[PDB]
Amino acid sequence: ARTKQTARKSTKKPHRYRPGTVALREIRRYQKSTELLIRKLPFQRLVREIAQDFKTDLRFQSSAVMALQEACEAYLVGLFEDTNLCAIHAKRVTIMPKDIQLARRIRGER
Amino acid sequence: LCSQLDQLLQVPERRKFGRMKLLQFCENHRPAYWGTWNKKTALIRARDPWAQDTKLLDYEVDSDEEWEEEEPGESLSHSEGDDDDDMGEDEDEDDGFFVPHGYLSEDEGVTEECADPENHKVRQKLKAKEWDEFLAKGKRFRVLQPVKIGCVWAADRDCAGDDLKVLQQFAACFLE
Amino acid sequence: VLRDNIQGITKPAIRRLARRGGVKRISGLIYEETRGVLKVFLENVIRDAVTYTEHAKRKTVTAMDVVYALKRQGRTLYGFG
Amino acid sequence: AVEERVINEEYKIWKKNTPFLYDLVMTHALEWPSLTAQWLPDVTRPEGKDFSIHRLVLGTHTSDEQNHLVIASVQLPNDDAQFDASHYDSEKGEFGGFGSVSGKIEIEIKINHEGEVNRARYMPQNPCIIATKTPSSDVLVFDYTKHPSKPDPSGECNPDLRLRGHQKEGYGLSWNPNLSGHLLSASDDHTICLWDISAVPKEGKVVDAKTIFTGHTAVVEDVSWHLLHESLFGSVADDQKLMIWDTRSNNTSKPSHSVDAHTAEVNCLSFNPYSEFILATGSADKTVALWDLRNLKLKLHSFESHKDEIFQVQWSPHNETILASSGTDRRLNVWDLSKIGEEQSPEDAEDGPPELLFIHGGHTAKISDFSWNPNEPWVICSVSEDNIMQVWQMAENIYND
Amino acid sequence: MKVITCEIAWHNKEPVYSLDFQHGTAGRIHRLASAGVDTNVRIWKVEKGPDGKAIVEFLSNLARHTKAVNVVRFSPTGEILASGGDDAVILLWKVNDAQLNKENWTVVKTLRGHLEDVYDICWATDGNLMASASVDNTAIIWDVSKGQKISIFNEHKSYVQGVTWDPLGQYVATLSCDRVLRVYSIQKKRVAFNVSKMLSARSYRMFHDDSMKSFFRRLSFTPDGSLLLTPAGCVESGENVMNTTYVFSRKNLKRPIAHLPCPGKATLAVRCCPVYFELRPVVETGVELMSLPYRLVFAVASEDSVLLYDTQQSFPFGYVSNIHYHTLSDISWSSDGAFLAISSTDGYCSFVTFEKDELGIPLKEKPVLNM
Repeated sequence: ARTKQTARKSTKKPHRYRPGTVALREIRRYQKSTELLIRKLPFQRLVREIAQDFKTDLRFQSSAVMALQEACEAYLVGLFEDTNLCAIHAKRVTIMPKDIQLARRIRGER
Repeated sequence: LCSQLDQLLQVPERRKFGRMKLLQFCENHRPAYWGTWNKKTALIRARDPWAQDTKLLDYEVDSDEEWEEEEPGESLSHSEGDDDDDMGEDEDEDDGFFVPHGYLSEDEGVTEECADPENHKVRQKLKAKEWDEFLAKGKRFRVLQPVKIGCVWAADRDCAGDDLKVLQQFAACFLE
Repeated sequence: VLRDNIQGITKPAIRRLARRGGVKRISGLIYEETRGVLKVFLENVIRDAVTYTEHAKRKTVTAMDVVYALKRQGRTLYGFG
Repeated sequence: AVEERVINEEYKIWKKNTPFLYDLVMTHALEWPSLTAQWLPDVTRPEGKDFSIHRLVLGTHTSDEQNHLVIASVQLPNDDAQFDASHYDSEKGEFGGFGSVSGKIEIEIKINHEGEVNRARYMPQNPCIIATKTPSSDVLVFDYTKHPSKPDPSGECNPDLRLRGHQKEGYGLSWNPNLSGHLLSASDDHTICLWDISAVPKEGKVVDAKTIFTGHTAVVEDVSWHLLHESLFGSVADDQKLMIWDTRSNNTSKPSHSVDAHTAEVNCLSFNPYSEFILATGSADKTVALWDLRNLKLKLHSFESHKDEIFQVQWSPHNETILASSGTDRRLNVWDLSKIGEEQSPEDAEDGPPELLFIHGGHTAKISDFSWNPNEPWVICSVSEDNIMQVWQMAENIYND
Repeated sequence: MKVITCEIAWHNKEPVYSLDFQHGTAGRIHRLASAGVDTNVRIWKVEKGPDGKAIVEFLSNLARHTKAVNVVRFSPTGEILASGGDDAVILLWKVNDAQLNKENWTVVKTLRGHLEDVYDICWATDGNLMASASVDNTAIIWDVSKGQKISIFNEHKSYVQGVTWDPLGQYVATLSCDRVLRVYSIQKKRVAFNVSKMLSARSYRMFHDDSMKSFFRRLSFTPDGSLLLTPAGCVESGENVMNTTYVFSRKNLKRPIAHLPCPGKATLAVRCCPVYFELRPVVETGVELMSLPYRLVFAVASEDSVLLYDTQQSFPFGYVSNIHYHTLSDISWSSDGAFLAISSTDGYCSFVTFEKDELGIPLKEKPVLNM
């Protein structure tokens, strides 16, 4: 029939949208994700420790904890995408702590 | 059909640049490219894709210069990392991070001119609203259709009854 | 006892953030920097929320204080008014 | 050495010239090469996302390792996302931007299979049942919904159904789109096996040979049911013979129609997804022949563009007049029937006849098997011998002008 | 009347908080101002096109504010613009006679006195007085002409999210987040009225507590000066509570004249259109909220919805809903009354367009106000 053969092993920084012609209507961010994606107990313990460091005799809320969550993933994914674009602009694929610092400097927080 | 067969057998504008293109390769350390191409060349044809293209683009490798990793990249492509998870037991009795304990602490620390049965009813209503929201987290994506009611007035009598009842539901309640 | 939760944030959480954030390759020591950045952001947000709660003559920090603190920081929160 | 070097240079030239010619390229390196590859009709388009998910069925080829039939998920850009204004680069002057968002290919389910997977085709009205050929005599039937997704630690395979009727291996397997449970298989044993699994008991495992054909005097290379007729099928065999059989015939040795195909052996065939009288066959004489069912004596057309034997020929589910064919020349050729008998200048004629429309040469070795995407247009998944699976799509300005 | 949801880049998809129109200019052309989180105050141009659609055209950009701006109201004359940012300072701009800016808007006045976010700003009947509210738990009154702080009210206990001036000029309405509504005199400069709890005789607090999921509690006097409308009201008919907007008359500010229930979504803003109208022919009953020789139209912006009420009828004549995903922020009326600018915190606004004569015949002469 057909001859066979042996296989081988195989091993600009702020992008503000111009006042006109920007018709983006991304619906997803318009609603909460309900995707915690981070374990609740260590975040809760960390927030408790920060609150204790600030002062005492205070309590938080479960809805407040979820709001802290949502803000955390939002800010962190924004920073990660910023570092990604910085790395592509820097002709690299692996993110480095210097990229984190440069992205934070772009955001102005640093 | 079968019978007949048997019988017979026997910035610029997007619209000016065209659709965007994707070019992803496994062997290339260069990242996947997602962009639109609009260069017009008469030598790069489907008949002879291997024809040389002078004055269009140099025939040199770019993945090596674009990405020479040689670093501990941790190998996060796939096959490891997503499934890994950790679980434990937390303590929430001292600094109560719970809705009932939160409302209890708010009432104890801060005292206002509110009746105790009123506070209990408010707490129960808040708990019911939280439970309703928790049940409603399953809606996920939901597009919105605009709802508009025209300028209906009591002078006109031929207007739609359904809109009249909907706005009647929003009537005015006077107080003596 | 209650002073050793700095490493509480799990590496799987960091790599899931990386996956959702669109980055494909991660270095072997960026975890500490990511945890520090998250801790700094959390400290700033909690400090602003506590300032708002104190000036609200209240004790328990609610979601409204958190959202107001985020607005002070410069970021908006969706799904929480 | 020299052949490897020239192949690498040709591949580099193709890599440089791909942006001008292609619109959607997804090159992936499989764990092991696949002798077959076919898409599934089901498509996933989750809400709130800008990408789509498709399913592929492939095999593996290992000399001394457990072969796994693989069902994989491929991520493709959304149709709406194809027109988005992201950024602008002053150097290239295009709305490019490398970024990081793109599709990716994941292996979902792996099922142990005794020996190499010669050919794997799903049965059209239920993707659950998948039929595979073996180097042994039997033909295996799996169901990924009735089998653990990850391969079991036990080395021996656990097929859902084992079918007997052949005496050694083969390379042609086909399903019947109009009747449930009908399967056609070919093997070197000079016989074609027709089986019906619709009457198989729930706990039954072994399936007997319903019908055996022995008209051919040589290796029955391929068989396939008609896409419209319910009892007519075709076969091509290395005796250079094309054979039209009707299951309603009372004789399994006397054919309904027997024709000589070419001066060289033939490999495969494929019928139109829309038409019902035109059939395409590939031979070893560097020709692909179209035959009309009205008259089988004279060839409808003899396309000639390859330099050696041509192995796999498939039609386009989206367009009636588009054919695709691959051989050992490492080129997948896309051919149009709307340019038949059209005058051309020699400058467009040195490369080949106007019958051809497109050539794909991004495969280092022989194209093992290719398949069209039944949902997206012009998307073709082709698997070659060096475990290279390319999900390619040519430019929108070459077929639409 | 038709609703157009704007798919235009208002504030580069950052939340939009407050808008106002040019009351001074009576022409068809309208100059709109919008405030957002991106520390930019954007002035746009809006006018009906040939098909009557409400389209917005960029006019000017403002970027002096270091932090987010939350409230923006124009003066009755319209020549001076108020901007309240998150840096505890309020700016007063004026027109001056630039690649993306068609005209320039220079800083004229810079008034301080706060320490935290400023949430509401209202002008007087003549524009010489300034009323504002901030997170600092004080209602603040300024002299616009002199540009100096003149009055501080610190009797509030929680956030104050809305202040307004009496067009007659004898009252100032403020509402803290502590479920308390206060009315202040001008000459007395003290708490003239303080209503928080209503008895029906069990008594209950009538406004929402800190737990509501809306930023602002904007309330405004009717330009006539005889109607006080307060959103974010709670009515306890039985064991439950329902969202409503309270309406008060000048006779008694303690007991509300009526309430308009809006169950489900929570009311947050009220704005009364500055154009008057004649009496629509209706049966002589108690349906009308108030009985006056001339009627007028106002709107209530709830957590999600917008309800357009008139003076002579009970139920709202206009109803807009399901147009923005996330909570509303503010509403504003045009000088001619043909435009309704509705802004939510999601990132884009909407325009409700009224054709001529649809809302009634404006008065040939506008009745005077007994100052």
